[PDB]
Amino acid sequence: MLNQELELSLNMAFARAREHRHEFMTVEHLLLALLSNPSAREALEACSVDLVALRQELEAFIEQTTPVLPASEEERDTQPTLSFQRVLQRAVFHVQSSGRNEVTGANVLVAIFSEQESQAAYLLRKHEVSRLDVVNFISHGT
Amino acid sequence: WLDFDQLDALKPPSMYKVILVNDDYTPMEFVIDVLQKFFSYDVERATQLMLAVHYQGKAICGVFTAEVAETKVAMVNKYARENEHPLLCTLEKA
Ligand SMILES: [Y+2]
Repeated sequence: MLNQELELSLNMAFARAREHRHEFMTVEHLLLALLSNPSAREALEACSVDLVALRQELEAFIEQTTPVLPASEEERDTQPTLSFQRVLQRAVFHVQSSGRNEVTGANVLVAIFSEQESQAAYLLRKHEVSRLDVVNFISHGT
Repeated sequence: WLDFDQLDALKPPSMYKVILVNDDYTPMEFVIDVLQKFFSYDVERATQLMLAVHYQGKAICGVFTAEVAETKVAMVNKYARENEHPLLCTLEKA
């Protein structure tokens, strides 16, 4: 059960990727969307993350590495990467394994760390954020 | 459309080469189809790459991030499977 704010983040991110004719919806598009998702934003702020810099690093990477669909192709559209699909499934699995159903942007943030070859996970660790930092925030606040 | 709930030093992730491997079953026409459909090549360049796969045994289709490369490889292999060709697509660190 993805909560309302998470679904809104996911759907708007997918719509923007489609408007930009991006061939793929990546974990980086995902993390970028999460910067304005209240649940994930709060976790990042508790980890003293420079959200302005992370936003810029994500946007630049997305523009430089995401292939753009030609105007000629009208049969295939923006699709999620395998890595993106795994992150959402992992977020749902993590929450259900604790006996709950509500999946928030913060839970998705936690799931991103397991995609070790993703630029999003690399950038989070570059900003000195670990998976445990986010889990501790979800459990204990501060 | 998508259904979201039913689909020391740090080094950045490496870029990956996406490769097409030769076999004796896959028609040249299908290899070209794959190059145009999944790699956006025009007929001419796709034909050259097809010939490289044919003579050299394998050819690099493109270089992408680890994340994009993994997806492209899965898409190509699924398309080959649906069309009943043993066309093998792989990836390798750039
Ligand atoms: Y659904």
